Amino acid sequence: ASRNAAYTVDCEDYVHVVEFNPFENGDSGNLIAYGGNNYVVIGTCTFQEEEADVEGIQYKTLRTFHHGVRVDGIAWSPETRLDSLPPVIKFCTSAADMKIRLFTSDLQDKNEYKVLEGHTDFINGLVFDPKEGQEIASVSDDHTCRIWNLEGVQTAHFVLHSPGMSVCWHPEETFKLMVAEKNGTIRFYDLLAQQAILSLESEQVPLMSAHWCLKNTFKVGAVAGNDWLIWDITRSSYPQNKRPVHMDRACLFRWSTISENLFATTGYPGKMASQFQIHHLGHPQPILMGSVAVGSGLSWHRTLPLCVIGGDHKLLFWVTEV
Amino acid sequence: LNRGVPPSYPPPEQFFNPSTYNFDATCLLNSGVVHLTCTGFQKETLTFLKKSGPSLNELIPDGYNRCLVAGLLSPRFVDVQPSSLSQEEQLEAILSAAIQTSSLGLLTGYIRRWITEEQPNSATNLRFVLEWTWNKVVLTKEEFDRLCVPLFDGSCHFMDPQTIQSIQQCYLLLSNLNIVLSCFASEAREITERGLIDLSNKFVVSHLICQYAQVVLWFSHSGLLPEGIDDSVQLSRLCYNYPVIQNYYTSRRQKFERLSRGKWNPDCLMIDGLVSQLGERIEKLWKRDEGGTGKYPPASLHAVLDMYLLDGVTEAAKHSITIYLLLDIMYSFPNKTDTPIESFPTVFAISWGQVKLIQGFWLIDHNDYESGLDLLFHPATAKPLSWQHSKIIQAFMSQGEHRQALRYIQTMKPTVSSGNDVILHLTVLLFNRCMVEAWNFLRQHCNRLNIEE
Amino acid sequence: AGALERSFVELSGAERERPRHFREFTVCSIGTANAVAGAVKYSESAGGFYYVESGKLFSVTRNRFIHWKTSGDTLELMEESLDINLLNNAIRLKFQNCSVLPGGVYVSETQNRVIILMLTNQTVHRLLLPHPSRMYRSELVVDSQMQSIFTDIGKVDFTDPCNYQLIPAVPGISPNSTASTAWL
Amino acid sequence: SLFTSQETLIDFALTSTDIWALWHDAENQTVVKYINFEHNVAGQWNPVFMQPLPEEEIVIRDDQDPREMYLQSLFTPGQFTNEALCKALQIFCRGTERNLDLSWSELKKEVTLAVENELQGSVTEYEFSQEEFRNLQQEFWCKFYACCLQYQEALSHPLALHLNPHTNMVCLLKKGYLSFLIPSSLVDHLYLLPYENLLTEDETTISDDVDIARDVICLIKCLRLIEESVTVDMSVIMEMSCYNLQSPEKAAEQILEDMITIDVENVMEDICSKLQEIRNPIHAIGLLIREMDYETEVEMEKGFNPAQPLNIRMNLTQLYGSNTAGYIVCRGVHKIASTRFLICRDLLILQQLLMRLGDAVIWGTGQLFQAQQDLLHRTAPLLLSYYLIKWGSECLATDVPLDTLESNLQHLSVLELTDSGALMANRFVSSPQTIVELFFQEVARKHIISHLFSQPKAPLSQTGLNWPEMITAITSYLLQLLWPSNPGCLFLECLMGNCQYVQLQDYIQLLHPWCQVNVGSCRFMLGRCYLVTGEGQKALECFCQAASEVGKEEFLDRLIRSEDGEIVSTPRLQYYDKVLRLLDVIGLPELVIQLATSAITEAGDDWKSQATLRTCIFKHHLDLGHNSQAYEALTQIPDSSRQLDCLRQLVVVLCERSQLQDL
Repeated sequence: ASRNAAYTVDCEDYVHVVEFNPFENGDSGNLIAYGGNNYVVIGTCTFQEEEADVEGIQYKTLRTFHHGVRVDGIAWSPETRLDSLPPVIKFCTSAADMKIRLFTSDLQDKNEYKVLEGHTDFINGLVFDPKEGQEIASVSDDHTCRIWNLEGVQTAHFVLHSPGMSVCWHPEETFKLMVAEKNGTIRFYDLLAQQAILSLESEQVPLMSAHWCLKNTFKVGAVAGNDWLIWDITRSSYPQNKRPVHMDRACLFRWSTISENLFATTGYPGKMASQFQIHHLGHPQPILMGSVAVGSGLSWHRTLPLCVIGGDHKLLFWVTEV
Repeated sequence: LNRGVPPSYPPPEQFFNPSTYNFDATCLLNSGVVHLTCTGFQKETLTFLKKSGPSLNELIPDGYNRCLVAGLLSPRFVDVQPSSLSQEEQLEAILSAAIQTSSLGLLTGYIRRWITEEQPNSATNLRFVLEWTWNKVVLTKEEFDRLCVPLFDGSCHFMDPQTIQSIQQCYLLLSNLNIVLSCFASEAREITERGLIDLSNKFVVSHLICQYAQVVLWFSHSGLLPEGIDDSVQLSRLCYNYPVIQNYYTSRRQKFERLSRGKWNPDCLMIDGLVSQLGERIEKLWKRDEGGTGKYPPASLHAVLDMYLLDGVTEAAKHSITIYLLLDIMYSFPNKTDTPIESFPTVFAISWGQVKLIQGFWLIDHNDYESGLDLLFHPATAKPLSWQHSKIIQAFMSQGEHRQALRYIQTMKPTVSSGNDVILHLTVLLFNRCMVEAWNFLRQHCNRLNIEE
Repeated sequence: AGALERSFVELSGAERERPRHFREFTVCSIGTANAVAGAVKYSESAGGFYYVESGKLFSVTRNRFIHWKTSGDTLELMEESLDINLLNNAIRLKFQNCSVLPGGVYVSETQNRVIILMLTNQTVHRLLLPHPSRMYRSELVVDSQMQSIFTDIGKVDFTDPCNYQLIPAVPGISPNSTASTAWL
Repeated sequence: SLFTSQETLIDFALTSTDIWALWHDAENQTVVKYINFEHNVAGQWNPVFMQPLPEEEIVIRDDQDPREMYLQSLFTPGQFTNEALCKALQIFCRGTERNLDLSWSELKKEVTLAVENELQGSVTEYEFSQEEFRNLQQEFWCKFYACCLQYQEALSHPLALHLNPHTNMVCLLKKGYLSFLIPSSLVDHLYLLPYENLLTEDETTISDDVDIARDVICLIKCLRLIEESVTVDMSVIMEMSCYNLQSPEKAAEQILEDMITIDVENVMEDICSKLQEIRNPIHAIGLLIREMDYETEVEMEKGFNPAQPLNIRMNLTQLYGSNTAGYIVCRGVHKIASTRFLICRDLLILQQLLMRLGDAVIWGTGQLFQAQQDLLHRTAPLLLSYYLIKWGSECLATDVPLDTLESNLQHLSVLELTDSGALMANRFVSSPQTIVELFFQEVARKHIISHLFSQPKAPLSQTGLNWPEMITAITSYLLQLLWPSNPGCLFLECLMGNCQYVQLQDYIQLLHPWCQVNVGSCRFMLGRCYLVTGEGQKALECFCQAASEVGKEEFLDRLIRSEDGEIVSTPRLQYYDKVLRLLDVIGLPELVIQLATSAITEAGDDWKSQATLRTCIFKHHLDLGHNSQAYEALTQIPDSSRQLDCLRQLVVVLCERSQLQDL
């Protein structure tokens, strides 16, 4: 069977991408960002698993920003905080017009952002400098990974052998970047030497999404063809764990924010609903399976065993055992 | 049977004596054949210096006396006794005779070495060559500007080939000095904040001066300079008839004035888009010369050429305006096929997608709406900026071309970058009577503030 | 042709298939079990044959040929085709207590059979196979993979005195001669 | 009486007119040469350009993983045999008798796991550097690669020649594999001739004018000094520039500064000597660029004509159709492309050297400078064309399942494009193919053999097959069917039909920055990639770009065709139909809304077409549960049958989803 959503929130447009804030900087830890056909929305979610006087969920919008294009990807900066007067909301997005939009807001009645241009077709993946907040890495169909400062200048780049599908910055060794390519390769790059470090293979094409386990940095996890794929960098260039997951191909991967053995994956948008699953390395099966009308994106709550997926005019949320 | 390369123009008279021929031969024997090379006394001297390197400091006078017999030294040494120069003077003469065989690589090789050598002497050599190089860039521009005056004084003086060759030598020398300045900038990585800024300013000014020299040279080759003022002498050349082109674009702004009626911009021109990006840097330059306006077209070709000396303007934007003016020059003489204008994209290695963007932007300002659209749709044409989409749509709207605005929107599907552009695209639909499409596009942008507007 | 072809280029048939399965058959040459195992190594060598109808635009032997390789006790044989793939083409024939003769393999076409004449340092052999215009019955093939003339070889008696013969020690082979010739 | 050199004759063959002979030389390289004996007045031997072994050591950069570089080379088409790789693997694994009956896609895994187990067998302490790891990695790979190379020696060694006098087919019996011999073309012949042979060739085959023939022979002697001085670093600079979508004119410009700062013995003084036997280099360059082009007016899509007898057509679909034959044809494309690419590399370097000389040294007036730039503007697209054809002749096709193919075919019949049911007949193959090999076997051979026997110069029961004419013409028409400007789209359609939806993105991306034909068709087929990779919103935008060029490209103007010839509606509405049906058959509601809203701008009063279109849009919105979108898709129906019958789906689907409030 499917599990129904635990919690749901309705929107003024479709949802294409959704990401929680991963950072603990100044009461920001319950922020959520999501993208539609002309805009990006910033809000907060509190749950009955975190505040004991909440029945189920409190969703609250903080600001919407309209920019006349679809939103295709989102990344948060570590500078983001609610403890400050004024607050600081700082993030970036990718969009259909092949450009990056850097947003910085004091939660006033504003529609202010900075544009960064120079990728030549679409941008699949974004990540900030995870520590100081002063740069952005971005991967694209144009066979490049590109680093950019807040001043909007491209500061470094790496050429790829097929479209760049995923990117991850290391939080402690902040000179190390992971990239994954549609050809099935996952590479690590050094930002100070501007060189490749090592690579891994999927055995499978296309690779659609990859993610680095920021609770055990030796673990990589991805989806390619119909498998999910997991490596341990201390052992082999091939997937130490491989399993078929989705019939209609597999699209997204995310490790849990809280547990180095817990992760989630989506199928493709098959005919009525995107299917998704939550997997656990202790188990021979998924522990949760779900299904969403036009189901889009994939993210995890910063502190809960709780995931979010977008879809047809909605955000939908699921809680899991660990 | 060949020579070697002449190390100067004119060559030293020793160069022509038969002891400088290179040639190859076969000897016939009572049993077989054998081949040999006669490497002439220039190649016998250079392949001696190549073998003498490990003791060169003992052999400087022997190398000097060989180069002074092979025709490898400058003619100015032929009256000079080797025993009335220093070993340093004999070494600058030999180093000249080892760069006049080649170009650049010894100087960049000495910079990369003296940085990796520690020595306080070599730190003073690096300083000396940097100060020698910067005073060279200054003196080469002082001589270049002193050469090029007859192109812009209205004198109509067709230049002597020796003046053209002097301008080519100053351009080549500026380029060589630019590569010496970049070789300081790539390797001297511990030069402190203000020294790095002082070096960077010298490289950027040298680069801008090299571009100015390259474009002034091409405008001289393609027959556009000297800037000859209109009086009736029948010769095959092109000329910059600023009066005709000014009467065109001042009449063209008056087409927009009388069609827009104050609902659309009189400055819908694509060229009053391109120049508008560059603003006060050019709007004040195009008022320096008598008859300058601050708007296109410029009042002299020198006001097109000092555009290359601009800081704060990118090369693609400089060349975009230059190609626009070359198209106006070709369109001023449509009784001809004067081809060397058409070299300009290649001589500055500009992409075909940039050339077609400029051509479509020129055709729309010249009142073509067919070739002016379907060259913008042609698949290399560089993806336009949002202000360029809204300029093109406003240019059809300020003229009356309901369908040509819609054909552009239905193809380029452009980024609706503000409420002004939502109002523009709503008008795009409503003037063609696209009433359902206007109502759905209205609903897509009717946000919780601007909905009533 | 219309030009004069002044040079050629080599391309390798370095196929990316699984290693072509040489079906190995032991030629148990009756009587050679008295040989002294001071075996003559010769060199290795190869060779080939073409069908007399292989150049014809509507032949069941069009663009087909036969080729072979030799080492020690062993002869390897294939049929090849540029037109349609040949199932069971690969075989290996292995002559007990003998050495094969380098180039000691000859092929004769007939209007009913292909006939292969083979020599070792102690035994001569005649193998017989069907001709393709006796396997197939049509100027139309419809099969996207064909059988080779070699397919059915597992039905041949290699001990039949009409096919195998021990070479007589008088007149006897000239010691360490590789060279021979064989015909019908 | 015809003499050899000192070379050691391994064997020879004989025709009615010629000898063909095979040697090991002195140092033990394989040599083949031939000589006609009825018409050769000089006694010179004709060369064969042999296939080498792979290179003994691999250059690996400090921006590269050593495992990637060795796992490319070890599995690159035609470097190694499976028979060499499996012997290296059996012995590197130090093993017992494993019968390794493995494919390429199995063998890479046992090879890499053998190297990983031996490398894991070397790390003896608990803390180590990334530098020590890359050194150990590169040692354990070279230690495998040199073992593969020694087993490729021991299988390349020659054992005989074989000749067919019924076809003039010629083969070399190497030890493991078999090799085949093919004629060289005049350009690749003159470029591959070792220099003393290029002092003893006859001028009167290049031109009826000996002076033009001479200027070309001297141009080749300038280009061959660039072959005899350009390094591995400089060849990597060219291929890296062409892969990274950069200017090969500027790759040649940098390589010319690197050469001019390196020249050790005055090579540039002899390039400038040989260039002064030339009188008109612009004409000689224009001729070499002409004999290297493949753009042609040829209607090749006209497959085996319906008036031809069935027995003749089936004998012709079966011509040159074996696995062995397709590999030989596509390695013909590869060795032509991977030679002419180097000719274009050196021709850009020589053009940049001429730009660097101009009016200052040899000739003068800028009419030479322009006419040389007008040639350089062909050398760069010609280099990129041979680079893209090299890449397509090396790039592997994917091990796609039948389930993933029959589904893709059921998603492509929605466009009416395809009598392509023949694709089902032949997929019992024991090997991976390249994307050019796949294209030859299931598309291009079916057209090439239709064309070659369309207007036969003699009766088909009297035509023989002549191998030198047949192979050269088949590879020449396969090059025309792979030419980046070819208006038939058939290569891209073959990749799309065979689900090659990664390689089809990388090919379109290597093509778009410079090629200017088929780009509407490429944005449509890139939209087909993005649908089958789930990026459906990018796919809609790519279909919305490709919509501009309908009425301009044969594939787009083919896509819009019907047997219902009631032509009222616009070609763009006929294209938007073919894309709506696809978004309907995949079931993507956003994209049906956004495309129908886009299509309405272009949609007329086309009452029959509008009645079919709105019936499709209604049904599939109702199937998707977009009931108010389905409601207006039903209100806009002009057909008084469909508007009654569509609501008979609506009332049922609302009742039996219990959506009773809508109802």
